[PDB]
Amino acid sequence: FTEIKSGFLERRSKFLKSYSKGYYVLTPNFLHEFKTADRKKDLVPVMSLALSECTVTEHSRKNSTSSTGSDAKFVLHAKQNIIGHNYVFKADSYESMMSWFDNLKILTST
Amino acid sequence: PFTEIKSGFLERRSKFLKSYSKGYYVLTPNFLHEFKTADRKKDLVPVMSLALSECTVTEHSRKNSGSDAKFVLHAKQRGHNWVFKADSYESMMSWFDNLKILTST
Amino acid sequence: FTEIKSGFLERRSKFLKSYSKGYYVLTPNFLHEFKTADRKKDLVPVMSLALSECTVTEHSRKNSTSSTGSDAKFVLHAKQNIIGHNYVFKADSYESMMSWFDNLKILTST
Amino acid sequence: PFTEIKSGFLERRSKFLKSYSKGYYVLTPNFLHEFKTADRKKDLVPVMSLALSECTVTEHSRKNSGSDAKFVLHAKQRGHNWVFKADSYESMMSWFDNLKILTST
Repeated sequence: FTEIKSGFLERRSKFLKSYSKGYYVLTPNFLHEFKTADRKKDLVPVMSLALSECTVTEHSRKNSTSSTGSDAKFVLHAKQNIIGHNYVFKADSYESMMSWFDNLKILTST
Repeated sequence: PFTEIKSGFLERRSKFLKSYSKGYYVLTPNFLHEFKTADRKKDLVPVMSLALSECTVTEHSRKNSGSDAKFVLHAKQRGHNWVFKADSYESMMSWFDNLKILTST
Repeated sequence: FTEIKSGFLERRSKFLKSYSKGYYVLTPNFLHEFKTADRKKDLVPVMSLALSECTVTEHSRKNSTSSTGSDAKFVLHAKQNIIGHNYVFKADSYESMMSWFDNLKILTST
Repeated sequence: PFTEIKSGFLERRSKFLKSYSKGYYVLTPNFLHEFKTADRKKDLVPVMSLALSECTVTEHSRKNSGSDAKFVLHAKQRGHNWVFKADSYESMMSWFDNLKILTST
């Protein structure tokens, strides 16, 4: 819109060992977080992460094991000071995770 | 924001504070972003991101013939009207026209 | 994609007094014509009309009368030399026509 | 094409004719367009419009340390590989990177 990908992801809290869910939109420039999927009424990102200073490092394998989504996670790494502290995201499936990861890898590659 | 369509300094008016503040604006197909500085390598988090899908540009200054370099950006969710001021009528018209074609829907 | 509008339009031949149908995509910059609606395999416009040198002039009223689509036409005018010779387009309905026209009017306005 | 992301002169190689030809390229979110000239007011019909949705940028020159300012644009519908040459490695890398982020899907 122009968007590369959009959908729900859960993001892990380092300290709280829990996840929070948001609706994410990946553009050529940013990973934006929104509270909802209503693109007509929910238009202010709660957060926008600039891809220029991120990298995606690891991701689950289809066979990765242990509770939910053990095969559906990826790590987004910061290269500049949101502090490089890593964000762990969890998608709904391996296939969905790989779609996010494959796009992020090219957008953040060198 | 390297799918940038246009960028440059603009002043934006605050209604309540009765003052202008200059920011560095970047227009993409999705947003008009405000950043504090023009350093696209170190200043990466927008101060503000205005979704183009619910903005329209309505009026602008008539050229002199006081600043004639202003335009209004209107919001729907709702009745909001930001006033911007560019360096010249010419620069204002570039912003206005570029915003217009990204906000026709 | 980024697109403002897309859909089927019929375009009139001045000399032949007949219409030909295409799939059109309106962007902030162009009115593109494609042979089909398959955005995955049909990717070369047969024609791209630059909006910078077009204007939309008249359009049908909901009550415009006489054979098909008498309430669904609009005229796209050229301001520079595709020669200003006018193109007449016909949409599927008044409502659809107005969507095309309203967008074109702002994109080509002064 | 005023939602232009990038524009500039590039040389494109013809495989059959064994020659380069310089054109003025305009990158939008949808296409890489070739125009004969840089006159955006009088030269309005693209010579060629390459749909980004089915292109990828694959390889590029390594910096010198012969031109080191080339990159390959690959097509799917299918196996097509256009070679482009920019004025410098630096200019080539700007094209390459801007194309890359519009062609990740």
